[PDB]
Amino acid sequence: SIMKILLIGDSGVGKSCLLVRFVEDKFNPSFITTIGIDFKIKTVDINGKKVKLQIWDTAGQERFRTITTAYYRGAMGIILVYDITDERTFTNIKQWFKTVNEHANDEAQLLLVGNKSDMETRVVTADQGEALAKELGIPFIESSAKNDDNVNEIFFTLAKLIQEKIDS
Amino acid sequence: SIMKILLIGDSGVGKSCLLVRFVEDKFNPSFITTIGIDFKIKTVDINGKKVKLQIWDTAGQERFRTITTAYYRGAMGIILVYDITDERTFTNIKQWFKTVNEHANDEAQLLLVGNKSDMETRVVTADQGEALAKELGIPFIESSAKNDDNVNEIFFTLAKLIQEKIDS
Ligand SMILES: Nc1nc2c(ncn2[C@@H]2O[C@H](COP(=O)(O)OP(=O)(O)NP(=O)(O)O)[C@@H](O)[C@H]2O)c(=O)[nH]1
Ligand SMILES: Nc1nc2c(ncn2[C@@H]2O[C@H](COP(=O)(O)OP(=O)(O)NP(=O)(O)O)[C@@H](O)[C@H]2O)c(=O)[nH]1
Ligand SMILES: [Mg+2]
Ligand SMILES: [Mg+2]
Repeated sequence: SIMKILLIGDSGVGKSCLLVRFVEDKFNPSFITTIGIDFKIKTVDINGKKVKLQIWDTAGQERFRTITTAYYRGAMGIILVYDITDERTFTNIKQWFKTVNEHANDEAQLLLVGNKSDMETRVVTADQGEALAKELGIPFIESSAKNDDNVNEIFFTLAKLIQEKIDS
Repeated sequence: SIMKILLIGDSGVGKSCLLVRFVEDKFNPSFITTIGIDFKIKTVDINGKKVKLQIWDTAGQERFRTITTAYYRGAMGIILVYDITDERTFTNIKQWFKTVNEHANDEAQLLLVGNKSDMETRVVTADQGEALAKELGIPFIESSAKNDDNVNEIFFTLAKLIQEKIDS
């Protein structure tokens, strides 16, 4: 069938790069901010089952974040992304979390992603992210759209979680 | 949200220069006295919460101090500034304080600023300002619009205090 998935998080954390790296195996070194929202798709196989993922890449910019909250309701999966080199984007996850609860479904599967694990300039530790994840009650994973680490895992695991949910 | 902020204090203490240095990162070495009042704005980000600051730069000259007192009521933040190289401007803070209590709101957040910390001709010590601050019951900070020291801090901290007041 089809799974609607959203990527949310501060502007600059790498939502678009994780998406491009996953769907087109490329990486843009430049910063090309997302206006309002973007939409892509890819077919994944969940234990034999071929599932279509409709990925909604949202704008992190504050002004374009009203267009987004409207897409929350109806999403089967929501990926909250922060930048491990930017402490502010991590602290902001809590606010993103609240926004999600006010607009998402009940059965929506969340996932926290600490992106840019390839950077020596990291300021947010893996343990910090795991701790935030345990406190929010959602799964956690670190990634790097640049070196392509755990990028596919992000989407495959979220799909599997949603699918497991579909069986109940 | 909208935070209305006022800068008051004797003519010549540096109210306009702290404002210009904050909003346009410049510094006028010349003395261009303010006639009655002036008004500027800048968007500040208090903990991931972008707020608009409407800065009202008042005239220090005695003849205009009537056009100003009218703007007191309704201000959320009030910055009382004195010149550390001019003892008279510091002693006058007490009178400025009284004027504020007669015209400001109850929830108005005050802040005492000793400006021109870059001058070797200082005559008012930091301890003296701290003492006046403790006696008046308001926060204190020293700045230099010229060398750009604690200039942003003045406005960021006042906004944070007002916001903390808000989330209540
Ligand atoms: N080193 C490194 N840089 C990355 C990584 N992912 C993204 N970036 C860089 O970080 C910047 C922002 O990435 P981008 O994907 O555009 O961020 P966004 O979250 O989609 N921004 P917006 O919400 O404005 O649309 C870009 O210059 C990009 O190349 C990563 O894993 N490692
Ligand atoms: N050395 C030094 N001079 C400063 C500083 N701030 C302001 N000045 C100088 O003090 C003089 C008057 O500053 P100004 O900002 O106009 O003072 P004001 O409080 O706004 N005066 P008025 O109430 O009449 O409008 C100018 O010559 C200016 O360059 C500072 O931090 N350091
Ligand atoms: Mg983007
Ligand atoms: Mg002035």
